[PDB]
Amino acid sequence: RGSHMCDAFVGTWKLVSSENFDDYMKEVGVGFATRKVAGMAKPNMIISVNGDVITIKSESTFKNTEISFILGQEFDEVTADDRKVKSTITLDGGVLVHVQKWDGKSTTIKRKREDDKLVVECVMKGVTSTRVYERA
Ligand SMILES: Cc1n[nH]c(C)c1-c1c(-c2cccc(OC(C)C)c2)n(CCC(=O)O)c2ccc(C3CC3)cc12
Repeated sequence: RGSHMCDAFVGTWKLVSSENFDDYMKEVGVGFATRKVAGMAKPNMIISVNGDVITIKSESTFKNTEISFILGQEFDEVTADDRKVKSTITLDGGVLVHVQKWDGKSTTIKRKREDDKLVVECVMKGVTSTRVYERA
């Protein structure tokens, strides 16, 4: 019950830049209207740890959601775009790797600290979106 290295992710984060998000979304299969409304949002992301359980929440004009999970242990997740997926989050040397699977597809969201930023890379097949957060 002392420090985690994940206690580098802990806190409150605000989105400060987005690249290629619409394309990432299209590749995922997100509908037009949802893409438009989601891409406008400037969420905060709140990350906390309590023993082995990591919680990530979004505070967003698009959708307020939360996930709680244990590294390496699969869980059910209903995404903001209303996909029902099976997810697993692991820590691969400093990077939090979030894999979502549904209908024989998958997408990977990687989150890592760089300088004072938390960089989120969303990947679907060959399309990558980079979403950059700073401390709130
Ligand atoms: C849950 C939510 N509310 N408002 C936004 C924006 C989102 C959203 C998040 C997000 C942002 C902050 C925290 C967060 O936490 C959850 C893991 C609880 C998710 N991600 C993850 C990648 C990112 O940080 O933008 C998304 C990836 C794709 C999509 C589009 C609909 C398909 C939306 C999001």
